[PDB]
Amino acid sequence: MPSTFFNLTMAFSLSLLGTLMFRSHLMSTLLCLEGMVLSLFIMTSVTSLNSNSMSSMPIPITILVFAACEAAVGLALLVKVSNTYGTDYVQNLNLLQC
Amino acid sequence: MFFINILTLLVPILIAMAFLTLVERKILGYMQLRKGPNIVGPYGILQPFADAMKLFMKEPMRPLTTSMSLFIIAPTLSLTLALSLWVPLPMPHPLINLNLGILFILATSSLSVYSILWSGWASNSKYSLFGALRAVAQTISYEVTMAIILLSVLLMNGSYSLQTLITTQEHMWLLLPAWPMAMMWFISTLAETNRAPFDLTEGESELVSGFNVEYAAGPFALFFMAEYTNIILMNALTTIIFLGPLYYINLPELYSTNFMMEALLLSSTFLWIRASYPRFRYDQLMHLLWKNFLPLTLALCMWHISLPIFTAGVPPYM
Amino acid sequence: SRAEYVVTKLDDLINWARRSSLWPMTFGLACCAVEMMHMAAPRYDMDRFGVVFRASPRQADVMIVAGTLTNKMAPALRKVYDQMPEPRYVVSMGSCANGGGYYHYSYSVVRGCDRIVPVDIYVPGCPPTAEALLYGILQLQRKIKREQKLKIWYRR
Amino acid sequence: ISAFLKNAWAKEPVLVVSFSVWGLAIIMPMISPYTKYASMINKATPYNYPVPVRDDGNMPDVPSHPQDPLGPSLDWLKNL
Amino acid sequence: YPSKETAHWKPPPWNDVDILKEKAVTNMTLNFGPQHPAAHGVLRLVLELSG
Amino acid sequence: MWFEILPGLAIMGVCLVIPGVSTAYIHKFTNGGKEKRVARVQYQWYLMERDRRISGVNRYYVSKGLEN
Amino acid sequence: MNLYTVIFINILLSLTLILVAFWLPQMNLYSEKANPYECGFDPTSSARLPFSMKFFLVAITFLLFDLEIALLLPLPWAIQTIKTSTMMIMAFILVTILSLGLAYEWTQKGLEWTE
Amino acid sequence: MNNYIFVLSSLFLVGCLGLALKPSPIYGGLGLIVSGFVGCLMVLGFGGSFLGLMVFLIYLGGMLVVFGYTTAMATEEYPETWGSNWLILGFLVLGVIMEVFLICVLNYYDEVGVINLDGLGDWLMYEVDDVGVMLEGGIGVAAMYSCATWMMVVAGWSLFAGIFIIIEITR
Amino acid sequence: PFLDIQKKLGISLDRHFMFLSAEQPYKNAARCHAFEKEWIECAHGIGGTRAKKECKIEFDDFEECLLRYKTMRRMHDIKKQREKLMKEGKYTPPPHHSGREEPRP
Ligand SMILES: C/C=C(\C)[C@H](O)[C@H](C)/C=C(C)/C=C\C/C(C)=C/Cc1[nH]c(OC)c(OC)c(=O)c1C
Ligand code: SF4
Repeated sequence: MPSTFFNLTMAFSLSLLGTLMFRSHLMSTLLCLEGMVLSLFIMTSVTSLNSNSMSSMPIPITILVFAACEAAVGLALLVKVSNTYGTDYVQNLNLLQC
Repeated sequence: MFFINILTLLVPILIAMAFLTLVERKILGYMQLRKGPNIVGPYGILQPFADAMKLFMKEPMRPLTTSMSLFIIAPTLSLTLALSLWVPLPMPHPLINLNLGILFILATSSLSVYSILWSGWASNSKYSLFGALRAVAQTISYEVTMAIILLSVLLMNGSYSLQTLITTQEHMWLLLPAWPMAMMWFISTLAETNRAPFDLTEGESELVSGFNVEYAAGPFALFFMAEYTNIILMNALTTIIFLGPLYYINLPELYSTNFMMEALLLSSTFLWIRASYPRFRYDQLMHLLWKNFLPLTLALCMWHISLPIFTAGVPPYM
Repeated sequence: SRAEYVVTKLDDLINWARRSSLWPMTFGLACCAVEMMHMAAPRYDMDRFGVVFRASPRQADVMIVAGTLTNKMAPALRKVYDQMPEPRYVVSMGSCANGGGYYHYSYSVVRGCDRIVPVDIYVPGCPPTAEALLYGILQLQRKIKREQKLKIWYRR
Repeated sequence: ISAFLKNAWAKEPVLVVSFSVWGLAIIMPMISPYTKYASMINKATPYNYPVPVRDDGNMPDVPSHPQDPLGPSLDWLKNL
Repeated sequence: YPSKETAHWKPPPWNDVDILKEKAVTNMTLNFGPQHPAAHGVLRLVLELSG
Repeated sequence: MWFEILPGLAIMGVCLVIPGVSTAYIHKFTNGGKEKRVARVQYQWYLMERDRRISGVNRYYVSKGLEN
Repeated sequence: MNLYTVIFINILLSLTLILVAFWLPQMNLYSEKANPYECGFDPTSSARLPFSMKFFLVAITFLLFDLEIALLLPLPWAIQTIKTSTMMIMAFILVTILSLGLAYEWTQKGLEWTE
Repeated sequence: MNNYIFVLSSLFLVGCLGLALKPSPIYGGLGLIVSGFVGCLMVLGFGGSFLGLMVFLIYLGGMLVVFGYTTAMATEEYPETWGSNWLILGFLVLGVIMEVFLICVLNYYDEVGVINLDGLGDWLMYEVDDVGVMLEGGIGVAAMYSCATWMMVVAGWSLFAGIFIIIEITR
Repeated sequence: PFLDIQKKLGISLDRHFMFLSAEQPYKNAARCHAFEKEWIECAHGIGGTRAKKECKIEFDDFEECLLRYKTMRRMHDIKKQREKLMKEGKYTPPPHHSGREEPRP
């Protein structure tokens, strides 16, 4: 349990490192966000099953709900980005500095 | 002895697949005013073995544009899931007694999609990708209705365990309470498995054998037998859920026999349906299965939530 | 008993498999394909013999050149024959494909599919009766039945 | 509007069934008398131990034994 | 304040709508070829696809 | 004719009947004249672990009675 | 471990089968048979290019409806509670809300495809 | 089978690491799927079936849409696998090695308290109720319909309003 | 909270499943129920700065129940000494820990 919680926190940190350190595409960033969601889910679920706190077990479903809504609007923004520029790259989004 | 049990569950299912191929060809023949295979065996009871052997002697195709990893791994996954789906099936006593069998089935099938969807991408070509995207659309169409149908049906059973449906159906079938859910479940099992009229991924006249155009040998054979195994699985599910056979604790082989009868009937019905109708369009499928099936599905879910209460028919938790 | 006899019977088995299940291609160019359809039709049913079509050339064991082969359609034929995975066989069907046919002396016709694909069996007619194409298919079966491959491998 | 529903039962009868069944699901719980026995049956199920109680000496209505007259007679669940 | 780096910087538009090289319409192309069983015999039928 | 389909259907049916009767009889053979126990909740698992530790042999399916 | 065993057995069946399919037959490889099909002729471009999807809004709302399934699915356990009125009202509200969203999308032509 | 959970956690770490290296969204979605599978398996190992099954289902249905999108938008001629970049391959190997060295390090500076290689599998479940019924995960989630009905309404509003948000962003 | 609208109206939208000893769906105790109850009943009326040092024993017992670090240390020490002794040949494990006991019921 402490082992797997350490590992899950390191996994969160890896996915956070990922979504911070960008590459060309944006879809990969959204996937890193989904991975952070998933690690947080598993942490919450394991704490709830360990402590036998069945009152908090409605929390991870809420996490999944709101994370999926987040993914939805991100993907809609991606649709708009492609309709504008055509190729998903995050380097073409460099005209607000001026 | 568990391994002998694995044998008695796995090898007869494969012979059943192999002879379902024969039955398909012959039934479609006689509906088409012809006799199917009657040459290679007495009445053609060796054509499946011939097809398998010939497919495993052909040279496999490793193209140049392909992604070989996903290419080889997708049929593996396909058959593995098709063959793990038979695991919790109570016929009547299952091999693996799970408490959430239907969720296992649902997740396993939603993962079975990825065989098509990665083989199509890995096989770098056009019709391949068309088949993949059509699979995406198909799953988008059917998954919601499958889940909410199954929820509404088990909302009078009381659990996700498959074995409790046998006691839920000790004196009746769930077809008379839920024939509409049964209709929609049947047609969603028809949209699942990529079976006509909802084929739309190996649609030989629209696409030139989508998601298999670059597969030749035993890989293609694996996809084939995965499809023809999922057919029997879904018929087994329909007849465990709605067409509940007789348990009779002293006579369990009676349950197994009536299960066999009903599963054969429903599989022959799949073949019948292939022979009778033309193909849908993969946007018309969306329009159908969102604008006709999902309204009625949600309405009947409301109904089946109300019904345990205003009838005092709340089932038991074990 | 003997390794050579065992090899002979094994080869008989593999030939039986490839012979009782040879999957042609939906590749028909001209009138002769109509008689191919008629062979697929009830009277002379092909699936009776384990001969059902497949649209992709990679899920196919044989191609039947049922029509006239032109200079514009020959690269496609050869691409398709190439893409077919070995073991593979060819049936030239009709005078227009055996030889040049009724269009032998024209500017846009290849005077036989012999020049582009290697043919195993020739079926004559304009058109060949589906009865006759069926005879030729069973003759190709008989040809596969006497392949003697593993025999010669043992004798290498 | 009767004519409108007459038209909709021919064209688009799937949504008519849907709205009908929705309203029926909402209205029928209000109607039945059996609607109230559901909570009572869910309550009757003893998933957890009925923990005994100390005899203060002022517990008349509480029974001294399982099969005494007092307590909730579950015979309404029988012959419902 | 004109830096070396902000020298090429141009002032934005007044309606917040920049003029762009509108991306080329790179439709996908497909040979609905002769071997295709729906091609009634021999029919190349190059066709462009936006999906 | 249509009765020439019944052979394949018969093989198919004999093959679909075996996975059930086979599982039932294997269960009865290993566990011993008894259906294989379902343990859906921890209470049933407790009962089975108990019956294991009662036996004298680590097998939950000996069913010691009123000889004790 | 029974289930792990069944799945490993199926896995190894599939892999042994692929091994046989690859190392049993004969091979005659060359570039003209290993290149993509495209019906006799050659492709005019790559297949790793944009395929415009015209049902993306339908995909996203499928995701949200999947979450709705995830919320509806605890009902078999929610029914053995003592209340049986709060759950009724709340499930009614959830399903009705989902139907309202479906109706708005339908009327606004979100279920139609982007021609 | 005592190192089961540690192996599952390490596999999940590797899945999320290969995710964070960001190949094309195809292999990223493959990583999400494998990692959700592993997550389900450990949630079961800790005594939870429903939550794992639902992670699996949700993430599968999501990566389906990700495939449908990335074929349209996040596609290139050469999708850049993990092996495509020597640098990415090097950082992946280095990340595995670095986490292994880190585990072997923190198993030294603290005998136990963060990680226990010695006693592994001995601390997982923490006071199970050896006699019980109506105790699984699913009762706690079904409390969304009773005793936690604000989570249900707030989630439902998120979904409902998300539909409108989708339509408006896309219009 | 910031705007105590719940306390204003007496409702509990979220302030009744704030911790472990709080109304599990059927009356199944979460682990450390007693410890958390005792910590909370000490830290009532008091706020913060005074509870953090007048209710420290009870929080420390709770922290040991939930995270459970000192028992790990204790068992790890016992195991390490046992392995050392068994390697030296000093300890001889009994039947009721090698896998051969008389089961009690
Ligand atoms: C279960 C069995 C199946 C699905 C088989 O695929 C079917 C029964 C067999 C067929 C279709 C046979 C031959 C293939 C072919 C591509 C012919 C060329 C052709 N095709 C035409 O129309 C379709 C024509 O129209 C006037 C033609 O002139 C020409 C020249
Ligand atoms: S040989 Fe005769 S029937 Fe055949 S394609 Fe030529 S003209 Fe037509």
